[PDB]
Amino acid sequence: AQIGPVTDLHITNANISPDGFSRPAVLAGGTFPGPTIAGNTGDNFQITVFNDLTDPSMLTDTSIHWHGLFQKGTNWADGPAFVTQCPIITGQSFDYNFNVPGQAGTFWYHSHLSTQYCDGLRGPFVVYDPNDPNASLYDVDDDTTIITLADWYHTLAQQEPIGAAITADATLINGLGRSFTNTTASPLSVITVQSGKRYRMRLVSISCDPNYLFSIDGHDMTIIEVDGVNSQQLTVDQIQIFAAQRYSFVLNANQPVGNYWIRAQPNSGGQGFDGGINSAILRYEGATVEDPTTTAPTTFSNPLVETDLHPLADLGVPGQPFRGGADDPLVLNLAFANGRFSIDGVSFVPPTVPVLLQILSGAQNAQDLLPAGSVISLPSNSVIEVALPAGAAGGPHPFHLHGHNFAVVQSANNATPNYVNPIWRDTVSIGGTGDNVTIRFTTNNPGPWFLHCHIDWHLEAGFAIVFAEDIPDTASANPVPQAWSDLCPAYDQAHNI
Ligand SMILES: *[C@@H]1O[C@H](CO)[C@@H](O[C@@H]2O[C@H](CO)[C@@H](O)[C@H](O)[C@H]2NC(C)=O)[C@H](O)[C@H]1NC(C)=O
Ligand SMILES: *[C@@H]1O[C@H](CO)[C@@H](O[C@@H]2O[C@H](CO)[C@@H](O)[C@H](O)[C@H]2NC(C)=O)[C@H](O)[C@H]1NC(C)=O
Ligand SMILES: [Cu+2]
Ligand SMILES: [Cu+2]
Ligand SMILES: [Cu+2]
Ligand SMILES: [Cu+2]
Repeated sequence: AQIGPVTDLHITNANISPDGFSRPAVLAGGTFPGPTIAGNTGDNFQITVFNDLTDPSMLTDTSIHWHGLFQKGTNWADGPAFVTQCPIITGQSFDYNFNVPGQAGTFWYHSHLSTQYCDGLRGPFVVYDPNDPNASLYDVDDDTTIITLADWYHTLAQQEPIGAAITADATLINGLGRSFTNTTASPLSVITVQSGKRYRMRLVSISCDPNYLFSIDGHDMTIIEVDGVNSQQLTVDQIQIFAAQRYSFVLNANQPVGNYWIRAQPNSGGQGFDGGINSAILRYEGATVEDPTTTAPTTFSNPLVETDLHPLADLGVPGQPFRGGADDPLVLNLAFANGRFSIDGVSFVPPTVPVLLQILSGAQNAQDLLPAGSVISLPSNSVIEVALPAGAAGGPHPFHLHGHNFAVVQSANNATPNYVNPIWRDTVSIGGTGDNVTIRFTTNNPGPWFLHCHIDWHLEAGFAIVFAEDIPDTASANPVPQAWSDLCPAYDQAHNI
């Protein structure tokens, strides 16, 4: 069952074996992935998170972010550790009490402390629309139509050795899949459909790192939502999905009753499908209980290309139709060297005092805010443009902005900008060497909003900045509850800070 919009959520340690290999984990709701948190557009969510963690090898503190939810007036509930809060300590709980006006779509939640989400604290978050403009395109949309794609590691996140390459050991689809090495025939996930019906499949990348080439043998996929934003229908036969992105697609159960492979090929780790790695099963009701015998094509006919997506609504693009045609046009220098990432020459290292608390205590320019050089002010009620030219090692980097979605004025692998009708989304691949992926948004949400690469290993290695949006109005806009004010004193006492 789905939980929410008002629910407790306990964070625990447990052993799991999603690929047949047992290791300890950090879990929400006792499962990997965590349970789906759900409600309707405009609802009040009150997620009371109970930190019951005891194993220090995966950190006993925690903090949870609600990815893609704008948190307008509730910046204190956003979750990134040392940006909007101090972590919750073990044996304590905290009510993330917020509303979701004006949003409906497919989201997710995850730890936002260190690399802890990799250790298991990740799950879907769905905001349904009772009046969805896409409702007539499908028959079924429920917990059985959510498809999560996850990387899974045998080595614990905190225990990944400094200086060795990090790759995953299994792809997990709906929490199950097989290991790339020492492969055993552990159970695969089954997604069940009925011949003749149409399904809103909600595809969620909960990845810590790889992008996936997602397909379903014999089928095609009609995209209707991108990172929470309704799209015009776009039919594809493969989706390259980067860390933290979401798509809804209509699956028409229009093939013969049978079994079909579901494929999710990561860009690192095991290549191919030998032994059933990188695989799940689409099973029609009435099919034999057996593995598919289908194959992929050598070449996909209609892969997703980001510039083909367009909003369902008339969203346009703010600003003027040329580079730099914004009130605050920025170009970030994104670099990597010697194990650390940097933005405009500064590698992100989380501060002792969360950025929001520094602002509430009266620090009112961004040059005043710690970490020095990592916090950039944005003016209120202004069009912002951010060019994110690629080239830094470890790409392609999926950049994500908290508090906002954005127009993707320029996409990967295509030098032509689109000032007319590009898709809006919240996580975008910045592409390859020489690219100039560029985003635009308007500043109508006071507070400090993290901008970072969503490859968690890269965030940990410093690939982030904070946009302190409308510093002057942050305090008035974001009244804080006592429990939030209590977090940093409790954390600092527990840690002798
Ligand atoms: C990406 O686009 C930005 C603009 O959105 C380019 O920024 C210009 O950079 C040159 C130096 O390279 C400056 O003289 C300009 O002031 C910048 N802004 C403009 C023209 O609006 C940037 O060069 C582009 N980067 C790449 C790699 O293509
Ligand atoms: C590269 O990106 C551009 C801009 O998004 C794409 O150009 C659009 O193409 C559509 C479809 O033919 C036209 O309706 C638009 O008028 C174009 N807009 C602009 C600003 O040129 C282009 O299709 C993309 N290239 C590829 C190969 O997909
Ligand atoms: Cu996220
Ligand atoms: Cu986010
Ligand atoms: Cu990255
Ligand atoms: Cu983040």
